[PDB]
Amino acid sequence: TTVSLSAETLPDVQAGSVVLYRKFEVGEVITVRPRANAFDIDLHIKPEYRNLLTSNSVFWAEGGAKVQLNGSGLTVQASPLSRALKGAISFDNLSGASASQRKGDKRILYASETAARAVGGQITLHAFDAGKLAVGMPIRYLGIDIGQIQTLDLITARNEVQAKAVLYPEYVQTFARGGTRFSVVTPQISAAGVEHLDTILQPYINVEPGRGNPRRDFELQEATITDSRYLDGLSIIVEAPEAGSLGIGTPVLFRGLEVGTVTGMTLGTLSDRVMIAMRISKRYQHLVRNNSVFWLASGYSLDFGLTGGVVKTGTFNQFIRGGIAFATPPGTPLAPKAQEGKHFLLQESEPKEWREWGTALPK
Amino acid sequence: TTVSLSAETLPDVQAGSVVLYRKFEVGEVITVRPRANAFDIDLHIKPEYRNLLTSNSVFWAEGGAKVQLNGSGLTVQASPLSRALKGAISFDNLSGASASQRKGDKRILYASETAARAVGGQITLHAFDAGKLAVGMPIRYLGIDIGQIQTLDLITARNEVQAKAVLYPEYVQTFARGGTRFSVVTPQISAAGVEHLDTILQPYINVEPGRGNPRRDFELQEATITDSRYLDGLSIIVEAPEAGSLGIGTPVLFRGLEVGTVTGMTLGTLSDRVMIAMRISKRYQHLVRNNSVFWLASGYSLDFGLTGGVVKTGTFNQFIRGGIAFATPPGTPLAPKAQEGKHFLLQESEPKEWREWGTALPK
Repeated sequence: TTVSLSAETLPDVQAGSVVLYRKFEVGEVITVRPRANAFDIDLHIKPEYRNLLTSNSVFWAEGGAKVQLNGSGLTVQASPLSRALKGAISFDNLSGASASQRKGDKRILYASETAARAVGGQITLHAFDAGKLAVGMPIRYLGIDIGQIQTLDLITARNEVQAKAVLYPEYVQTFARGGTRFSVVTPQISAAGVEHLDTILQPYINVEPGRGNPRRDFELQEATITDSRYLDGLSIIVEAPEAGSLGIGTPVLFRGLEVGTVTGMTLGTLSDRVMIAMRISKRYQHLVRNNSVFWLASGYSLDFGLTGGVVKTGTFNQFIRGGIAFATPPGTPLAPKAQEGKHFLLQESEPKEWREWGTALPK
Repeated sequence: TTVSLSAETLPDVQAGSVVLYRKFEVGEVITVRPRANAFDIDLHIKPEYRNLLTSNSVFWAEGGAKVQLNGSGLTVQASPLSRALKGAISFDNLSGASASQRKGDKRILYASETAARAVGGQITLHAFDAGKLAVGMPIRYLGIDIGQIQTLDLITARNEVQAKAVLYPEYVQTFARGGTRFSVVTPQISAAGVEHLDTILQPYINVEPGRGNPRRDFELQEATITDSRYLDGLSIIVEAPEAGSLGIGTPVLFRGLEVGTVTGMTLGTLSDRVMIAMRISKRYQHLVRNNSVFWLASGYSLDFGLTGGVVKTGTFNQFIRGGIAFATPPGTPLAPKAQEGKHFLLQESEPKEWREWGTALPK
């Protein structure tokens, strides 16, 4: 016996199994020494490698012939029978696993490789409905996998679901800094068209980063659409009497070109006006001014003629998601740029002069 | 022979098979001693572990090479040939299985692990149509698996299907308390858009908890939509001359913001008015008052113009699901909050002044 182990549950571990290292075989498991409360596992490694063995090492266990799918994959490694018959143990060093050996007496055998990387990077979410969440669900940023949900805990004292997820140690300091918005993505089949196609197969969690204190306690927000494409933009609040056909994902239009989208919809402080939160992209941030009137351009408007009736149908997005359109009135002194927070007043009718304005906006 | 067993049916059990413990091998099956009415099974376990063996232990049997799907899984454990050739027996302790040994002479070998957890947590449902139910169908609360249907019994004396399901021993006391609404979920493809996408693959049973006496005899209600998202809300009843385009899932609108949904539709006590049951969310509970007139806002309404016609088309939800909208008339003494049960009278026309009301509702 060269290095011992401890664990609470031993589903896979079988005596006589082979010790792996980077999916390569060195060492041997010899003894499962049982206890009533917490079982003990003993390992043999060679006398040269135990000098190479570091106190910053973690041991993770896996067992059985695993065919992994992982999209379009089936391959099984060059494997001995000792994994095929008995539950194996692999190991590797990492940087900051010294704290797991400072606490307790001996090392712990993690149930898989995922729980072996769950030191320091483990965060906790709070969701009202775990109908979209799943164990093994990846947390993605810009479509790059930076984390994974590993468990789901239901609480009936406070009726909500605590999902504890992990982050990889490169991104544990960059993310989880407070003001971080975790949001699931999901397919939508409704009056609003769908943009997410892969989420029918495998849903993930989009994330917005933030800056501040390392909180590591988060709330899962609703399924948001604006956050993924239109980011780090100029946030504009517009007040309206009605909602109308507006919604999350409704485009903001300038001469028919989509310059931004609506982030969210909320009642006002006093319940007389709804506020519609939108973001304009950085390339189009300079377009809005302090004198930039909005108007609701939602759905089809056509004029009847008595002698003869001229009609036109664009089949545009504002039928499905009724957009807000704007233009700047002409002024030879130009009003300054819009601030990070500014309240606009929506006009109910489209002002007729908007074709003939022609306000020069440079850069 | 150290511990004996009894069972009625013996599909999997083969003499010579290995005894498992937390998917780890200790002990050995030795003898299948047959009888005409109820067969007897005999087990060998080691003299140290039989002292460790507790009267609160259950034995469950499983047999054969099971490649399980479980979503995206196929993994087969590190297994001996003794399971691969012969039907094995595993065991574990639990808290309250002493009652199974109080009754009868000896322990019973359950047919699988699921029936071994079916002590005390076994409830009974009564459904009119088992077209949606299935054996092995999970019962979920907030998307957390808290139970499983294990059998289906047709009765032709009373034409209905008794489905007997189990609950895990943590949630047997928190749930099954009377006033508990079990409802299946199912995909819908109709005039109303679908919100449930996973139910095409695997349907489950949503459940609302209640408080009272431990009934453990329940009625399976119809497929409800309002219950999952809008819960613990202010229940409001509105009376209308006709149904119209109303239905379960119809949104309640305040300045076009969805504040709540319709729970169900029911004929009145006297058949002159239908009552439309709605719930308002807790965050929006304070919006309604004792003077809050409703109106039916369903489908597309447009005005014709003779010289020229102005038209607008939202393609909003209320064409698909015709919503009820409200606003509060101005009063310098404010009427109190709506009670847990209060009957409103629906107005057929949209009252024109509603934009110019501007009633200040605090908090």
